Amino acid sequence: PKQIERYSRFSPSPLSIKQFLDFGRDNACEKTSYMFLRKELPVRLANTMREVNLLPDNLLNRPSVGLVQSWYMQSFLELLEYENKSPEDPQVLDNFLQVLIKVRNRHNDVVPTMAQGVIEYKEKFGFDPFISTNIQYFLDRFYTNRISFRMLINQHTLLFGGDTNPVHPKHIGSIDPTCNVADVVKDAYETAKMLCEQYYLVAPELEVEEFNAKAPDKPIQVVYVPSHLFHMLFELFKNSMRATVELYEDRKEGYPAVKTLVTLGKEDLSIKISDLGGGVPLRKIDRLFNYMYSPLFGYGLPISRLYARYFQGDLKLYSMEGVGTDAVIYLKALSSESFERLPVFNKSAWRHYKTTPEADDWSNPSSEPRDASK
Amino acid sequence: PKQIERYSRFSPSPLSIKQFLDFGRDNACEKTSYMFLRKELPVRLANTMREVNLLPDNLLNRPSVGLVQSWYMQSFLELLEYENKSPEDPQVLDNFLQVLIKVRNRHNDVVPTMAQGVIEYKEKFGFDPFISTNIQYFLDRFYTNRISFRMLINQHTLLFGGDTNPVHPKHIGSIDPTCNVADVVKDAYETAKMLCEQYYLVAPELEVEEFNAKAPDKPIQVVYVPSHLFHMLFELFKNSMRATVELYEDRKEGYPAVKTLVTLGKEDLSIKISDLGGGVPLRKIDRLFNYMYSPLFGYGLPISRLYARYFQGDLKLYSMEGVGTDAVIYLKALSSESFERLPVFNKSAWRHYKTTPEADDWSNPSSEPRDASK
Amino acid sequence: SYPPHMQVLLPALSPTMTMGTVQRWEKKVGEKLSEGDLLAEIETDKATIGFEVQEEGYLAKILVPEGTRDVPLGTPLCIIVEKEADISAFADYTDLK
Amino acid sequence: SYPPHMQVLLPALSPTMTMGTVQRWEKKVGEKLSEGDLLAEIETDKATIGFEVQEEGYLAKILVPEGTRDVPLGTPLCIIVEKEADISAFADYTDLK
Ligand SMILES: Nc1ncnc2c1ncn2[C@@H]1O[C@H](COP(=O)(O)OP(=O)(O)O)[C@@H](O)[C@H]1O
Ligand SMILES: Nc1ncnc2c1ncn2[C@@H]1O[C@H](COP(=O)(O)OP(=O)(O)O)[C@@H](O)[C@H]1O
Ligand SMILES: [K+]
Ligand SMILES: [K+]
Ligand SMILES: [K+]
Ligand SMILES: [K+]
Ligand SMILES: [Mg+2]
Ligand SMILES: [Mg+2]
Repeated sequence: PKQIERYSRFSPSPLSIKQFLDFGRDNACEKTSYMFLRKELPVRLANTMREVNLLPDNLLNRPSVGLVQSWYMQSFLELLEYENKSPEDPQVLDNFLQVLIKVRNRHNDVVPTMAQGVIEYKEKFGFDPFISTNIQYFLDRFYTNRISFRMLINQHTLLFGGDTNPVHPKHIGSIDPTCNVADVVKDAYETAKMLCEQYYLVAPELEVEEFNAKAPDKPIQVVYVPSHLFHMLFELFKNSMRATVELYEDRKEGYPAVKTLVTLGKEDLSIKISDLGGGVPLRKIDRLFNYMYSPLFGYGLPISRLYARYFQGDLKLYSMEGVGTDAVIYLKALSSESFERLPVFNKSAWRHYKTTPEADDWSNPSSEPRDASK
Repeated sequence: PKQIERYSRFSPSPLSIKQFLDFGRDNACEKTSYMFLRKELPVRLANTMREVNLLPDNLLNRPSVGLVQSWYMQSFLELLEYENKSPEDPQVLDNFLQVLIKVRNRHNDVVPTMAQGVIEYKEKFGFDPFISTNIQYFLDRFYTNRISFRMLINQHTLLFGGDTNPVHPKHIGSIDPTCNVADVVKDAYETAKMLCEQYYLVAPELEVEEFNAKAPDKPIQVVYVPSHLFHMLFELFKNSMRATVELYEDRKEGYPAVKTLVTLGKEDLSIKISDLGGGVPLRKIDRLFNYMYSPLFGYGLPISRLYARYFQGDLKLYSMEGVGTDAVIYLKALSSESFERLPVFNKSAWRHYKTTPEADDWSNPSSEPRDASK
Repeated sequence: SYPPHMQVLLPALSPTMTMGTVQRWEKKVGEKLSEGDLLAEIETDKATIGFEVQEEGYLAKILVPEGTRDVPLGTPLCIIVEKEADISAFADYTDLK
Repeated sequence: SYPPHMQVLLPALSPTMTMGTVQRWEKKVGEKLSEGDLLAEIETDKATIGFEVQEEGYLAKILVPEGTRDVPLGTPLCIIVEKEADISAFADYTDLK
């Protein structure tokens, strides 16, 4: 792990949707992609591995965590073979591609395996505030890197895998230059509806409105990765449907629709999913994004928000307890402003793992406050 | 300032609305209030003074900041006279009250004076990221303490000032045990409408809906300080009206209403003000709460949110750029859960003033990223 | 006898405080203490207070266990030593210059 | 001649980096440097990178001013000294054991 220290000290190179698109449409030179990836992938792995090493020992010890580490090590080492192998050889080029397939395969279970690890750790050592926020910090970073890893690999395999019959032939790798947002909204709805009907025997209807301020009558389109947007929508629709159907299961009123407003401004594409599922007290809003606080695993909301933040967007939730909840996905309207947001291992990151509890900054009441009556 | 060090090391004693109410309704013993305040007020002042001393020197140097410090010092010293003066003397009791009036008066301009200071400092030394967030941290704490200071003084003067003709006779000091939320909403609206009509010669209408989940037909009432809630509403209504009227000033459509939903759940009283004033890109949402980024001084939104957070509530803004904005005030439904949230001076606080810039945790793109096309 | 050490006494952490409950220890026996680290939550009648370490060293021994109510002002709460080499001596309950 | 000092050379901060722009200094001449403090923003083609101090001391002198584009790998960027007493010597541009 001298090679890991060194790679972990390198800074990652965040790419924009624009760049992925410009590269795939106008360039699409395999050499170039190889020279980039043979280096960028070990940099990204090493940045993460260094952070997994900083985890509390009780968590580091879990077989699931140790298994993830060794998958990452195996991948890192396999990619490092390519540091001194010339692109000017169509032979190297082809093996490198196979290597990408292999590491993508090896990494397929990373998310559930890691989750397993922290579940093992929570159930065996109890839930602790300062450690909790630490794990949160870690998982956000670790899962975002995993997402970016799969992004890079998919672009290269989709572009150079030499596939005769591409599933989405007008796309650039996994990027749809004309992604119709409402269509992805309807598809995500339908697939949630299906799972909700299966178990509850009923599901609210979707209503979709659009407002394209950019140009008021045109269908809203964005340059984006449709599978990412799909994942986000599906997760929110599923939450909205569950809450709606659970609330009205003993009422006579009839189920309110789940509403979607899609809007496009100079900078933002925004998607608001509103339900009348009764809402959630403010005190619990932030826990909904905790992995370890947590029919139909408490990962849907944190992972969804990682997909949104990954290209400089965000995912926010706002409730009125007693009535309902708005969930808003914000994406960048412009591909030139949609840069990867990648965790960098440095001293700032290290400090987050090395911080011990501090006194609260702000006051806290007694759990048994003095009775002011007498 | 040995006395200041010592008092700054004391911890503040956060009170609940319940306690203020139970004390004023069922007890209302002046002795008790004196014994509390003669100590609590110097503790709160000293906690703040210590923090103003940690400000950057360029800011500390501004005559406005130096003037605030000496007002606080003067107040601190005047209150410290009372540490060894017996309550069992109706004479002491009366002078202490006069002292409270005097310090309330002396403090009347604190907010504008401090603002002046940071304005002087920004215009003279330029806007700086790591220092900006520092000032933000400081102002939130400093203004909240000032609010809590005025809370405590008002309760004592209102309860024992011996006023023959109280403005709000059924209230407990400044606490309304049956504050009708919609009435305060209408009043805040009307007074914004007035200022908006004066300058723009037009103003949107208010629409108010309620949903009392606690008990579906009853007017929503809360135990609260009406002047605080008023301040919050007025500020949001003014923003909503300005945005609405500015957007439609060149349109033929006719002005959309400003809508208010008031909801009451087991824990939350929520108030959502929605407008169609065209919204605000996400990137700018957080700056709206900066004092120094900043017709009708950029303090309305940060101060309003300090009032909300002060009794464990919050104030949040969510926009869809191209259409409009929702602003939500969250208050605690239960007075027993509405504790003051007070800034405590300790090492945690000190660290915030002593922190130098660190490397970003997460990646940042080049300002001139490589052209992937060629 | 014992290596150079120091007792941490429970102060009045608020001006009216006469006693406090040791709600939670935030340091373990063995751990390094820096000035300003969080040492314990102390609960009163009036507040839950983050009690900070005022002198650096190592936690040698805990005198008052987690959960002790109504501990008076002045009671020794724990023993602190300069170097970690000295800790083992205190599993038994002036060059401190 | 000069008191014990150390040159901070511009590393390859990313694997493809051959040069960088010194966008911003985050430390002043005179200031104490701890290991891991933010020293400069370095801009490439590929990223804006927070460059961290790797050895502690004091900033003695800045060699490359803010705004210098295309500084090669290896160029001395600044001079660091052990004690602050030594700084004044460097307003003039091996016991470092
Ligand atoms: N729209 C919504 N309405 C009401 N409650 C919600 C909504 N969205 C999320 N929640 C709450 O937040 C929790 C976390 O959601 P998530 O992370 O998707 O995990 P899961 O759905 O597996 O619980 C849910 O269990 C639910 O209690
Ligand atoms: N409802 C709203 N709609 C559109 N823009 C808003 C809204 N609320 C606030 N803003 C923006 O946020 C800014 C800050 O508001 P505030 O702190 O009240 O100061 P001021 O109103 O004096 O500018 C406003 O200048 C405006 O640009
Ligand atoms: K790194
Ligand atoms: K969750
Ligand atoms: K204090
Ligand atoms: K503002
Ligand atoms: Mg879910
Ligand atoms: Mg305003």
